[PDB]
Amino acid sequence: GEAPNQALLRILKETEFKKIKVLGSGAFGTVYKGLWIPEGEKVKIPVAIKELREATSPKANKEILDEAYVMASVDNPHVCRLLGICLTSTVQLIMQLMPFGCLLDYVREHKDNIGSQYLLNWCVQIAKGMNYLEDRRLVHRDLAARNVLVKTPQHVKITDFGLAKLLGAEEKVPIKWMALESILHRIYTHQSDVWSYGVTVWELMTFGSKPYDGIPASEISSILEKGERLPQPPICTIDVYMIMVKCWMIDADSRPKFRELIIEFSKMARDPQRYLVIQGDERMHLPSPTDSNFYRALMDEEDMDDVVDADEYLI
Ligand SMILES: */C=C\C(=O)Nc1cc(Nc2nccc(-c3cn(C)c4ccccc34)n2)c(OC)cc1N(C)CCN(C)C
Repeated sequence: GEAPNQALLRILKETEFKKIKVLGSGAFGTVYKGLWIPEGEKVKIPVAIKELREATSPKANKEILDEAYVMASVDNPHVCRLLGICLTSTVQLIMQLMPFGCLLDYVREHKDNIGSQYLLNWCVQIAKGMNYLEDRRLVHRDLAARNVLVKTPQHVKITDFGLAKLLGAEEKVPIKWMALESILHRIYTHQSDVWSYGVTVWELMTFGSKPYDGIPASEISSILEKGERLPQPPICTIDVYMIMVKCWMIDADSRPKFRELIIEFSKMARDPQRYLVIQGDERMHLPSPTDSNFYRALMDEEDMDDVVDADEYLI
C-alpha cells in the first residue's frame, strides 16, 4: 500500500563537474569537494562528490545506488538531497557541498564561540528533518553529529542515508548511538531514531565529547540494561537534560515524537539563556559569509559570480 515513487534520478556527465580537493578518505570511498556546471546553464554549483574506491565489491555498488535512491526521494530543507549521479567506471554521487562541514567537527572547533541560541536551533532543525523522514516512513538508523552537516552556522541538514530503510521493511555498527532494542533485537523504528537523536543532542551539548568514552561497546548493552545513561552536560539545565533522558527510555513508545521535540526546543529557543547556561553567551558570534569572495576562496576558482547554491538550483 505504499505510493509510487516518482522521484527523478539525474545523470550527469563527468565533464560537467571538476574535483578541487579531497574532503575525506575511506576504504569504501573518497569524498571530494568540487564545482558542478550544468551544460549551457551558466551556473556553478558547489558540490561534494562521493566515489567508492573500486567497482569490485558487489555490495558496494549496491550500497551507493541504494544511497542515491534514498537521497533522490527526499526534499526538505533539513535533509541533504542528491543533485545527481555520474556513471563512471565507478559510480559517483553528487550532492550539495556543506561548506562548514559536519556538526561534530564544527562543535569541537568552535566550542568557545557557540551560543545557546545556535545549539537549540540546531536541535530544532534536526528534529524537523527527522520528522520529515518519518512522514516519508523512513528510518535513518545512523543519526549522529558526524552525520549532520552545516550549510551555514544558521542552517544544518541530515545526511548518511545509506543504511536508511523503510519502517516495516524486512531488511561496524555504532553501538553507542543505538537504541537498546536495536542492540538486542535489531529492531529499528522512528522511535529508535529518537534515541539516537538524544545522543546527538548530548554530543552538541558536550561540544563534541565521545559518549561513554573509554567504555567498550560489548559492555554498552549491559550498562543500558542496568539503567545507566549518559551524564547531564554542564551547560544543560535539568529541562534540557530531561528531554535527553526521555529519548533514552526503555519503552520506545514512551519516548518523545520528533514533532514534539520540534515544539519543545522551539519554545526553549525563545528564551535560550533560560535553558542553556554558557559562559559569555551574549558576546559570542559565528561567522556566516554569504558572498562571492568566500566561495572563490573555498573553491579556489577566480570567478564565482555565477555561483548558485543547490538550494536555489531547482529543476
Ligand atoms: C564530519 C567530517 C566532515 O563532514 N568534514 C567536512 C565536510 C564538508 N562538506 C561536505 N559536504 C557534503 C558531504 C560531505 C561528506 C560526505 N561524506 C560521506 C564525507 C566523508 C568525509 C568528509 C566529508 C564528507 N562533506 C566540508 O566542506 C567544505 C569540509 C569538511 N572538513 C574540511 C573537515 C575535514 N575533517 C574531516 C578533517
